[PDB]
Amino acid sequence: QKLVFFAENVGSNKGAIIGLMVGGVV
Amino acid sequence: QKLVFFAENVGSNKGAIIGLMVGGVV
Amino acid sequence: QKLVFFAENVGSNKGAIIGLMVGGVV
Amino acid sequence: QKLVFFAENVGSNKGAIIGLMVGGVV
Amino acid sequence: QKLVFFAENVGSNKGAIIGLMVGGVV
Amino acid sequence: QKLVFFAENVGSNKGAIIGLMVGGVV
Amino acid sequence: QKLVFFAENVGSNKGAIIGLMVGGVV
Amino acid sequence: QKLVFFAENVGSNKGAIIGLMVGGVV
Repeated sequence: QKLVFFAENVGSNKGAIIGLMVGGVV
Repeated sequence: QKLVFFAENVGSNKGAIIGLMVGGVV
Repeated sequence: QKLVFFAENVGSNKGAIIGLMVGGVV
Repeated sequence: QKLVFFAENVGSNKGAIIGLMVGGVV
Repeated sequence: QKLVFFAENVGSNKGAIIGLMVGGVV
Repeated sequence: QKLVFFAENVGSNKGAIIGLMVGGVV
Repeated sequence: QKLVFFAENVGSNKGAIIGLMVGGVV
Repeated sequence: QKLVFFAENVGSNKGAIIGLMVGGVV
Protein backbone atom coordinates (compact mmCIF):
# COMPACT_ATOMS: atom_id res chain seq x y z
CA GLN A 1 0.00 0.00 0.00
CA LYS A 2 3.14 2.15 0.08
CA LEU A 3 5.76 2.80 -2.59
CA VAL A 4 8.75 5.13 -2.87
CA PHE A 5 11.42 5.82 -5.49
CA PHE A 6 14.38 8.18 -5.80
CA ALA A 7 17.01 8.88 -8.46
CA GLU A 8 20.41 10.53 -8.05
CA ASN A 9 22.94 11.34 -10.77
CA VAL A 10 26.62 12.11 -10.17
CA GLY A 11 27.84 12.21 -13.76
CA SER A 12 27.07 13.86 -17.10
CA ASN A 13 25.14 10.91 -18.53
CA LYS A 14 23.05 10.98 -21.70
CA GLY A 15 19.26 10.90 -22.02
CA ALA A 16 17.66 9.51 -18.87
CA ILE A 17 14.03 8.65 -18.14
CA ILE A 18 12.20 6.60 -15.50
CA GLY A 19 8.56 5.68 -14.88
CA LEU A 20 6.63 3.54 -12.40
CA MET A 21 2.97 2.61 -11.92
CA VAL A 22 1.22 0.58 -9.23
CA GLY A 23 -2.25 -0.98 -9.12
CA GLY A 24 -4.12 -4.28 -8.94
CA VAL A 25 -5.35 -5.46 -12.34
CA VAL A 26 -6.64 -9.02 -12.56
CA GLN B 1 20.57 16.47 -12.03
CA LYS B 2 19.08 15.70 -8.62
CA LEU B 3 15.40 14.85 -8.17
CA VAL B 4 13.43 12.76 -5.68
CA PHE B 5 9.76 11.85 -5.24
CA PHE B 6 7.81 9.73 -2.76
CA ALA B 7 4.15 8.81 -2.30
CA GLU B 8 2.16 7.87 0.81
CA ASN B 9 -1.23 6.18 1.09
CA VAL B 10 -3.14 5.72 4.35
CA GLY B 11 -6.39 4.10 3.22
CA SER B 12 -5.94 2.48 -0.19
CA ASN B 13 -4.45 3.72 -3.46
CA LYS B 14 -6.60 3.01 -6.51
CA GLY B 15 -4.03 3.70 -9.22
CA ALA B 16 -0.90 5.84 -8.88
CA ILE B 17 1.69 6.42 -11.60
CA ILE B 18 4.68 8.72 -12.07
CA GLY B 19 7.07 9.36 -14.96
CA LEU B 20 9.95 11.74 -15.66
CA MET B 21 12.32 12.35 -18.57
CA VAL B 22 15.33 14.62 -19.04
CA GLY B 23 16.64 16.14 -22.27
CA GLY B 24 13.21 16.06 -23.90
CA VAL B 25 13.03 16.78 -27.63
CA VAL B 26 13.81 20.01 -29.49
CA GLN C 1 -3.83 10.08 -0.89
CA LYS C 2 -0.57 11.85 -0.07
CA LEU C 3 2.15 12.51 -2.64
CA VAL C 4 5.18 14.81 -2.79
CA PHE C 5 7.88 15.52 -5.37
CA PHE C 6 10.90 17.84 -5.51
CA ALA C 7 13.58 18.56 -8.11
CA GLU C 8 17.11 19.92 -7.73
CA ASN C 9 19.60 21.01 -10.39
CA VAL C 10 23.36 20.62 -9.98
CA GLY C 11 25.08 21.73 -13.18
CA SER C 12 23.12 22.67 -16.29
CA ASN C 13 19.88 21.70 -18.03
CA LYS C 14 18.15 22.28 -21.37
CA GLY C 15 14.91 20.31 -21.64
CA ALA C 16 13.37 18.33 -18.79
CA ILE C 17 9.80 17.46 -17.81
CA ILE C 18 8.17 15.51 -14.99
CA GLY C 19 4.57 14.56 -14.19
CA LEU C 20 2.83 12.52 -11.49
CA MET C 21 -0.79 11.55 -10.80
CA VAL C 22 -2.48 9.60 -8.01
CA GLY C 23 -5.64 7.51 -8.24
CA GLY C 24 -6.13 5.58 -11.48
CA VAL C 25 -7.40 2.14 -12.46
CA VAL C 26 -8.05 -0.44 -9.74
CA GLN D 1 16.65 26.33 -11.40
CA LYS D 2 15.02 25.50 -8.07
CA LEU D 3 11.34 24.64 -7.63
CA VAL D 4 9.38 22.55 -5.12
CA PHE D 5 5.72 21.67 -4.61
CA PHE D 6 3.73 19.51 -2.20
CA ALA D 7 0.07 18.59 -1.77
CA GLU D 8 -1.80 17.51 1.36
CA ASN D 9 -5.27 15.97 1.49
CA VAL D 10 -7.43 15.78 4.61
CA GLY D 11 -9.78 12.93 3.71
CA SER D 12 -10.09 11.44 0.23
CA ASN D 13 -10.27 12.76 -3.33
CA LYS D 14 -11.19 11.93 -6.92
CA GLY D 15 -7.76 12.16 -8.55
CA ALA D 16 -4.95 14.69 -8.21
CA ILE D 17 -2.34 15.30 -10.91
CA ILE D 18 0.66 17.62 -11.31
CA GLY D 19 3.10 18.27 -14.15
CA LEU D 20 6.00 20.65 -14.78
CA MET D 21 8.40 21.28 -17.66
CA VAL D 22 11.40 23.61 -17.80
CA GLY D 23 12.69 25.22 -20.99
CA GLY D 24 15.72 27.28 -22.00
CA VAL D 25 15.52 28.90 -25.43
CA VAL D 26 12.48 29.68 -27.56
CA GLN E 1 -7.51 19.05 -0.30
CA LYS E 2 -4.52 21.35 0.14
CA LEU E 3 -1.91 22.00 -2.54
CA VAL E 4 1.09 24.32 -2.83
CA PHE E 5 3.69 25.03 -5.51
CA PHE E 6 6.73 27.33 -5.62
CA ALA E 7 9.43 28.05 -8.19
CA GLU E 8 12.65 30.06 -8.21
CA ASN E 9 14.74 31.47 -11.06
CA VAL E 10 18.40 32.51 -11.01
CA GLY E 11 17.74 35.34 -13.47
CA SER E 12 16.57 35.02 -17.07
CA ASN E 13 14.08 32.33 -18.08
CA LYS E 14 11.92 31.40 -21.07
CA GLY E 15 10.07 28.27 -22.18
CA ALA E 16 9.40 27.10 -18.63
CA ILE E 17 5.81 26.26 -17.71
CA ILE E 18 4.10 24.24 -14.97
CA GLY E 19 0.51 23.34 -14.10
CA LEU E 20 -1.24 21.28 -11.43
CA MET E 21 -4.85 20.33 -10.68
CA VAL E 22 -6.45 18.56 -7.72
CA GLY E 23 -9.56 16.37 -7.82
CA GLY E 24 -9.31 16.12 -11.60
CA VAL E 25 -11.06 13.29 -13.44
CA VAL E 26 -10.37 9.57 -13.79
CA GLN F 1 11.11 35.84 -11.68
CA LYS F 2 9.88 34.32 -8.42
CA LEU F 3 6.24 33.43 -7.82
CA VAL F 4 4.40 31.37 -5.21
CA PHE F 5 0.77 30.46 -4.54
CA PHE F 6 -1.09 28.33 -1.99
CA ALA F 7 -4.72 27.40 -1.37
CA GLU F 8 -6.66 25.91 1.55
CA ASN F 9 -10.10 24.28 1.60
CA VAL F 10 -12.26 23.96 4.71
CA GLY F 11 -13.99 20.91 3.25
CA SER F 12 -16.79 21.59 0.77
CA ASN F 13 -15.08 21.83 -2.61
CA LYS F 14 -15.61 20.78 -6.23
CA GLY F 15 -12.20 20.91 -7.91
CA ALA F 16 -9.32 23.36 -7.56
CA ILE F 17 -6.80 23.93 -10.35
CA ILE F 18 -3.83 26.25 -10.88
CA GLY F 19 -1.44 26.87 -13.77
CA LEU F 20 1.42 29.27 -14.50
CA MET F 21 3.85 29.88 -17.36
CA VAL F 22 6.86 32.16 -17.76
CA GLY F 23 8.21 33.66 -20.98
CA GLY F 24 5.61 34.90 -23.46
CA VAL F 25 3.02 37.63 -22.95
CA VAL F 26 0.91 39.03 -20.11
CA GLN G 1 -11.61 28.56 2.76
CA LYS G 2 -8.42 30.57 2.29
CA LEU G 3 -6.25 31.05 -0.80
CA VAL G 4 -3.39 33.39 -1.71
CA PHE G 5 -1.11 33.90 -4.71
CA PHE G 6 1.78 36.24 -5.50
CA ALA G 7 4.07 36.78 -8.48
CA GLU G 8 6.93 39.07 -9.51
CA ASN G 9 8.35 39.89 -12.94
CA VAL G 10 11.64 41.67 -13.60
CA GLY G 11 14.01 39.23 -15.31
CA SER G 12 14.43 40.78 -18.75
CA ASN G 13 11.39 41.90 -20.74
CA LYS G 14 8.03 40.75 -19.38
CA GLY G 15 6.24 37.65 -20.65
CA ALA G 16 4.77 35.69 -17.75
CA ILE G 17 1.21 34.84 -16.74
CA ILE G 18 -0.44 32.84 -13.94
CA GLY G 19 -4.02 31.92 -13.06
CA LEU G 20 -5.73 29.89 -10.34
CA MET G 21 -9.33 28.95 -9.56
CA VAL G 22 -10.90 27.05 -6.66
CA GLY G 23 -13.98 24.86 -6.99
CA GLY G 24 -14.29 23.40 -10.48
CA VAL G 25 -17.12 20.96 -11.20
CA VAL G 26 -18.31 17.63 -9.79
CA GLN H 1 24.91 7.38 -11.12
CA LYS H 2 22.82 6.28 -8.15
CA LEU H 3 19.11 5.46 -8.25
CA VAL H 4 16.81 3.24 -6.18
CA PHE H 5 13.11 2.38 -6.23
CA PHE H 6 10.85 0.18 -4.10
CA ALA H 7 7.14 -0.68 -4.13
CA GLU H 8 4.71 -2.86 -2.19
CA ASN H 9 1.88 -5.01 -3.55
CA VAL H 10 -1.60 -5.02 -2.02
CA GLY H 11 -1.32 -8.81 -2.15
CA SER H 12 -1.23 -10.01 -5.75
CA ASN H 13 1.95 -8.99 -7.55
CA LYS H 14 0.48 -8.89 -11.05
CA GLY H 15 -1.09 -5.44 -11.39
CA ALA H 16 1.88 -3.32 -10.34
CA ILE H 17 4.71 -2.66 -12.80
CA ILE H 18 7.70 -0.32 -12.98
CA GLY H 19 10.42 0.38 -15.54
CA LEU H 20 13.38 2.74 -15.84
CA MET H 21 16.06 3.45 -18.45
CA VAL H 22 19.16 5.62 -18.08
CA GLY H 23 21.55 6.91 -20.74
CA GLY H 24 19.02 5.99 -23.42
CA VAL H 25 19.26 7.58 -26.86
CA VAL H 26 21.33 10.73 -27.39
